[PDB]
Amino acid sequence: ARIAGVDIPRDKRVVVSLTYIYGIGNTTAKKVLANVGVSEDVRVRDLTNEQTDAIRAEIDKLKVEGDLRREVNLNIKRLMEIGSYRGIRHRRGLPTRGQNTKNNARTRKGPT
Amino acid sequence: NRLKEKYIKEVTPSLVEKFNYSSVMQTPKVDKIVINMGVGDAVSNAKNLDKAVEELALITGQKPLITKAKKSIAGFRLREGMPIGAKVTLRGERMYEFLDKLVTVSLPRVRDFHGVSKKAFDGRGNYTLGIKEQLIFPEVDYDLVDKVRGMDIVIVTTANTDEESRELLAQLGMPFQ
Amino acid sequence: MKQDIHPNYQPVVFMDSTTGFKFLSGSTKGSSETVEWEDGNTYPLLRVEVTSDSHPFYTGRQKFTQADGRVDRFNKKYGLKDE
Amino acid sequence: SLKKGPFVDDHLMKKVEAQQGAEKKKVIKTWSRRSTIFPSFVGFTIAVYDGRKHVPVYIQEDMVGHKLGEFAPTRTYR
RNA sequence: GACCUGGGCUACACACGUGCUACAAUGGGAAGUACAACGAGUCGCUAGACCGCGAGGUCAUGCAAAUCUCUUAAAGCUUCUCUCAGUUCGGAUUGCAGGCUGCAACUCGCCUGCAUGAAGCCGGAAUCGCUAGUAAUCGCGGAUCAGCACGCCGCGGUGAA
Repeated sequence: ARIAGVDIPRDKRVVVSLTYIYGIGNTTAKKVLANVGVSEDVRVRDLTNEQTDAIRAEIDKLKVEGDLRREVNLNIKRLMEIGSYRGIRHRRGLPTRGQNTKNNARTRKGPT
Repeated sequence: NRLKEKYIKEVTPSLVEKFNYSSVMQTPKVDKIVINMGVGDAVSNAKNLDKAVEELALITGQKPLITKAKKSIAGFRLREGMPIGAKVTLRGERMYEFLDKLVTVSLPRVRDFHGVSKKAFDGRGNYTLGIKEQLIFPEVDYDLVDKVRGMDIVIVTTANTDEESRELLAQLGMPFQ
Repeated sequence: MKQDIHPNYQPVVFMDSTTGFKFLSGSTKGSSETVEWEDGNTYPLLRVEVTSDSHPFYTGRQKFTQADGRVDRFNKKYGLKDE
Repeated sequence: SLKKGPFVDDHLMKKVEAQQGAEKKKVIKTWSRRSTIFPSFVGFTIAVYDGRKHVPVYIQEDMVGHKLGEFAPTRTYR
């Protein structure tokens, strides 16, 4: 469920449906479809078991995980827990090069 | 297990060396390990003990109790009969296997690395050596634990003075500073 | 032991990332790999990163080329530039 | 992006050096703005200056990449 | 009054004014394919070549000017595509890896790449500009400037009721 992680849905073609997981942008998708030798196929996913297993094993060559979320969490956990001045404002969502916000909290929290 | 074997092999005749005991019955053993999740916040919301027991059941080999109140404190909003904390005693051979886990795994997995503070005296062979975090044990799940509280350990011996307990814990790992 | 109301336990043999101490027991479980006769015939999967020798309270001062990931994350990219 | 390595001034080096085999000193008065950290600067105790106060802070080995500018917060929002 | 270091005018429980980008089918994504005007250039613009996912890196040729460069402009045109969704719309926020000038990008520069993907489906009361190369849309150049523009000043394309 489905083939790798969860929820690779049909009714869309292959480069579209693979974007739906935490770890695929578009360059990862085109490179993984280039590593097998496949195509758009077609506008509904009608792959074969050879093709699905090949593109299943090639994604396993990456960081494409649900622990990739945990990888991000341990990244920002390294961040916020040294001192940390970047943790104080990391939780207040302002970038480490600064953005100088007195009305740009509506991106994250919506103070209105 | 390991720690009865160390008592039979090396610990007892070294004790008869370093204190000149006239009989083997004079040697001090170890009796208990008492553990106390002192929550104190189930009075606010009762779902705080409901995971402290879940953590203690993994850490020990038992289930804890739920402790009563015996008083009625105005400041912490206490009456009689209030669920506050949870004891776990340990006897038998699960003493020594839990102590094996304590000597090997746990004590070197704490930040500000120093091991064991040397002042826990009480004069009479009891080193309450508390625990600050909860993530120390191998069986701790980051996907389950939220709060950053800690434990209690009450090492209980039959030793008279603390010169004896220091040598016992020196012959049972226990990284003093 | 009072019946039915005590948690799960099996005497799980330890391992390590380095040198593999194989003596002890445990409580939690997994997929068994080396049921071992010289110890308890149980799981091996308690495979802790700590030997209680790796920390410099027992063996001595051994961290100069300690070469561990996040350590090398700074000390390899400019660490080749360092040395 | 400082592609030709780190940057630490040489008028930062000149307070003490003999604390390599002994237990280190406590006074490190500086400016603590420009210089980053690279692994020869682990485990000292530096009075990081924030424009008004050389605020003391000691070092962990993973407080290692960024400059001495995280630990001079010059905003005072309390 | 004067010299120097470091900080600050770039904060944020909030309210108001001015601009940029969207809420997708006259559209997004991929491929191939044309036509402007103004102005700038010596420690300044870079021809060509090689390498790189790229920001770019190196060797270097013209240029004190209707000659060399900025510079082959975008909307344009032809094929495929998606098929109405919070969506191949949208593109903020956040980790990682970088590139460039600066003695030095934490407070506090710009840009690239990877991973992330929020609001937002045309906005009440009210209120603004405009009578034709105008309104609406689309690019380009300059000032100050090591570096930094959704601002300012100027030009040109398509072209309304």
